[PDB]
Parts: sequence; C-alpha cells; structure tokens
Amino acid sequence: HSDLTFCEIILMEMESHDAAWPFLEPVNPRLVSGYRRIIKNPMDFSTMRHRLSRGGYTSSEEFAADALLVFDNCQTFNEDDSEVGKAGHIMRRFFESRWEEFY
Ligand SMILES: CN1C[C@H](Nc2cnn(C)c(=O)c2Br)C[C@H](c2ccccc2)C1
Repeated sequence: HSDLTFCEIILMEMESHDAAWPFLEPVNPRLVSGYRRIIKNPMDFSTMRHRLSRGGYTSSEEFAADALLVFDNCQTFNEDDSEVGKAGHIMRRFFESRWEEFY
C-alpha cells in the first residue's frame, strides 16, 4: 500500500510539472507522422493515471516500468535538442531523482 502510495505522489508531481506537457495525453498518430511505425508500445501519464485509478498496478516496479517507457519512447522519437526531447530529459531526470528519494 505504501508502495502505491509513493506512486500517487510522484505521478501527481509529474502530472503538474512544467515540462510534462508532451506526456499528459497519448500521442495522436494522425497528427504525428511515423509515430505508430516507430513507437511500438506508446505510453503517457493519463494512461498511467487510468491504470493506477482502476488498481491495475500490482507492485511499484510495474509503475516505474511504465514511467520509463514514456521517456524511452520520447528519446526514441525526438531529438535530444527538440523541444519535446528537452522536456523529456527534464521529466526523465525528475522521475529518477524522485524515485530514488523513496527507494
Ligand atoms: C497529446 N499530446 C501529445 C503531444 N506529445 C508529443 C508530440 N509529438 N512527438 C513527436 C512526441 O514524441 C510527443 Br510525447 C503533445 C501534444 C501538444 C500539447 C501541447 C501543445 C502542443 C501539442 C498533446
């Protein structure tokens, strides 16, 4: 229970972060050419929110695996110096630093 209690804290903190704007909602493949071809397993914060809401996280490791998938997919598709990429690095570093502050 305290496992998923820390996940609520960090997801709420990521949900409200300045640099979270590329990750609050699923990428729209109709708007992003080549996205479905390149990104096999899309992931985003609202999908993690939904899954946390309906209780579909058994351990805290599953939650972190979805979070890292967001920034993996981000680095796979965007240049590090693009504006999404820049936001993803800020968000990736935030997540790891907060995650280690508990574990
Ligand atoms: C849903 N969400 C997905 C988009 N995130 C993106 C867009 N393009 N690429 C290549 C990505 O990797 C991501 Br994540 C950002 C979009 C938006 C948000 C704010 C302002 C402009 C666009 C709204």
